[PDB]
Formats: sequence, structure tokens, C-alpha cells
Amino acid sequence: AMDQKQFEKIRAVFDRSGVALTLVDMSLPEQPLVLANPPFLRMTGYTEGQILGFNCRFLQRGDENAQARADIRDALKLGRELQVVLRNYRANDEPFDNLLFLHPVGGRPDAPDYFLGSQFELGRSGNSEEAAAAGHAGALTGELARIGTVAARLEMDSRRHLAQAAAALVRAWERRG
Amino acid sequence: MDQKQFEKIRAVFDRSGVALTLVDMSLPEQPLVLANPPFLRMTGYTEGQILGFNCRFLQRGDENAQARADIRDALKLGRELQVVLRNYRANDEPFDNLLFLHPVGGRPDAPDYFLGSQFELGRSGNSEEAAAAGHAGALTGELARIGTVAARLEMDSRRHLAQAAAALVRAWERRG
Ligand SMILES: Cc1cc2c(cc1C)N(C[C@H](O)[C@H](O)[C@H](O)COP(=O)(O)O)c1[nH]c(=O)[nH]c(=O)c1N2
Ligand SMILES: Cc1cc2nc3c(=O)[nH]c(=O)nc-3n(C[C@H](O)[C@H](O)[C@H](O)COP(=O)(O)O)c2cc1C
Repeated sequence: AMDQKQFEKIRAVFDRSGVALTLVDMSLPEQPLVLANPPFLRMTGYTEGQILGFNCRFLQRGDENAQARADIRDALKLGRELQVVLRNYRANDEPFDNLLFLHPVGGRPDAPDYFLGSQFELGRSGNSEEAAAAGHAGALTGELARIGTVAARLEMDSRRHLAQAAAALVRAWERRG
Repeated sequence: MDQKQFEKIRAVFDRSGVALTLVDMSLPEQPLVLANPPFLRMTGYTEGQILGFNCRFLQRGDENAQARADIRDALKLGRELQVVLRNYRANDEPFDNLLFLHPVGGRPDAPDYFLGSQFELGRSGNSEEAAAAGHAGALTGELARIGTVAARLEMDSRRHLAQAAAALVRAWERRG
């Protein structure tokens, strides 16, 4: 029940964004990537053409994020937001930790038509991982509000909770050693 | 200046989820020319109640001498600055303002405008740093839209601003 016009608005927001953005079709269980912006493409080292149609787990290897994935599947089925860290791999197979922000888009409250994903690459920010992650959270919420997934009046409150959630996750991630 | 570019700034201002202000550098007293709804909501004034005036009404005379010195230098230089001001709402409630300053377009050392973005400190419990860094992240997005932050070196621009914001917060907490 989503206007071709909204889909295009989302595409335009992805294209101009300063954070990695992905969109996945929820109308089918294989859940293919349907949008993926330039910063996601550079972080991972793929091209847009080779990525679309695939499920985003192609960034993973085997059975590696068992906990994080079980959480992701629930969020998705329950149509809820989620932040989780994931062990991921670029096209060249180097490992990287991906702080993943998930957000339901469109559809109905417990049946979103799409899911948005935004990736924050950990370990690139040195002494200020919390701040960087939180900064990312802020730019994200701005994108969410422009699309309309976050209510405009609630953009601030959303940002504050998402930034906090990101800093916490970083802190637990640097508690892993 | 420009009619197309000023219209864009007005547009970005109206939609935004961050407190935004635009000051006209071409006027003797450097007055508010734009003031967006989350700014008005934070301070409790209306558009008409504050437009055309300089933002120094949020202060009570002499309380931010060092900071306003840093502000005047920045404005003269046309450089960015992040600074904490003691401020007062329309109902005279006091709050500390973490103020973000940015030069808008024009000339590198004499800009057409300054963009101010206010972040209220002390309403974020144990995660002031996170919330400030979040604010900086959102701001940078708006600056990238206006055109001030070029391209998508926005990311590194975001990371630094967020780093700076968090630092300023820590200092402000080392000052009980
Ligand atoms: C919008 C969006 C974006 C992403 C994902 C999901 C969605 C909906 N997923 C998760 C992946 O697609 C898959 O759901 C999880 O691996 C769990 O499902 P499985 O346990 O593999 O069946 C994901 N996976 C990953 O390893 N890195 C990521 O950044 C992406 N981003
Ligand atoms: C764009 C912009 C936004 C500003 N926002 C605030 C503000 O929110 N709160 C405040 O106390 N001062 C703010 N100021 C500062 C005053 O406008 C003024 O520049 C500063 O107080 C130093 O000037 P003065 O020493 O001549 O009073 C802002 C200035 C500019 C240029």
C-alpha cells in the first residue's frame, strides 16, 4: 500500500545521505535488498548492481552471529526497531564490526512493507567510538524523519534515545576485549 | 546571497528536528532573521517576539564574557565554534545552551550569515555526551543540505563535530 512516490522519496533520501542506508522488501520471506546507498557500497566494497536482490546476510560467514541474528529475526517478525552489532566482511574478506540500526518502514504497525537498515562501522573512530556512533544515530534519525518513518515532532526524542542506545552498544562492544 | 539559496535555508529550517537560527551579518546589531520551531519551543518565545533582534537577549547582560569574546572572534573570523552559554527562557527559567556556530556561504572571512544551533544541556541524565553527539550528527546533516558542509566528507565532518560536542559536554560537567 505504498505510493510509487514515497518509494522514490526514500530512494532520493538514500542517494544524498551521509550515512550507509539500506532498504529490504518485507513482502517476501527471502527479504532481498531493494535499495543500497553509496556509503553502504563503499564500506562493503560492492557495486549497487551486484547487491540488489540479495539478502543482506551475504555480508556474513556461516554461523557466526547466532545471538545477534536470533534478535534480528524477532525484530523483523515483530516489526520493531533494533540495534545490534554484527561481525561482517567486505568484498575482500577483511572482517569488520557493523553496528546495525533496523527500522520498520511503511505498511501497517505490526506489518511493515519494508525495513530500513543503517550501518555504522566500528573501530574506525579511535578514542571516540561512542561519540561517532551517537553522531551517526543523529544523522540517521534525520533521514528517518525526512522519509516519515519517525514522526516530525518526535525527531528529537527519537534521536536522544537512538544516540543513547548506540553509545551503550559501543560500550558493550569495547567490553569484549 | 541569493533568492534560491535563502529559500532552501528557510525550507531546511522549517522541516528540521534540531534547534536552528540564522543571523544576518549585514546588519549593525546582527539580528535574528530565521528562528525555527524547535528553537522557539526550547526558549518559549514566538517568531514575532524575537525576529529582528540579536540573540543576546537569551542572556542576562554580563554572565558570558569569556564565551561572547570567543563568539565575537569566531564571527569576525567566519570560523565555526561550539560554546556553552547560560541562557533564559521566556518564562525566565535558566538553562545551559551548547551553541553550535557555522558560517553560511558567502565569503570565507566575511560570510552572508551565521547559522546557530542550540542544544539544551542538563536534560539528558547520564548520556549528555551521547545526546550532544547525536545533535551534532543531525546538525551536520542539515549543514550538508544547506550546502555549507560539502559533499560527503560530511561523515568525517560529522565525526569531528560529534567529538567536539562530547568534549565540551565533559568540560561542562567538570564545572559543577
Ligand atoms: C534493512 C536490513 C538491513 C540489514 C539486514 C536486515 C535488514 C532487514 N541484515 C540482516 C540479515 O538480512 C538477516 O536478517 C540476519 O542475518 C538474520 O536472518 P538469518 O539468521 O540469516 O536467517 C544485515 N546483516 C548483516 O550481516 N549486516 C547488515 O548490515 C545487514 N543489514
Ligand atoms: C547565528 C547566531 C546564533 C546565536 N545564538 C545564541 C543563542 O542561542 N543564545 C545566546 O545566548 N547567544 C546567541 N548568539 C550570540 C549573540 O548573537 C552574540 O553574537 C554574542 O552574545 C556576542 O555578542 P555581544 O558580546 O556583542 O553581546 C548567537 C549568535 C549568532 C551569530
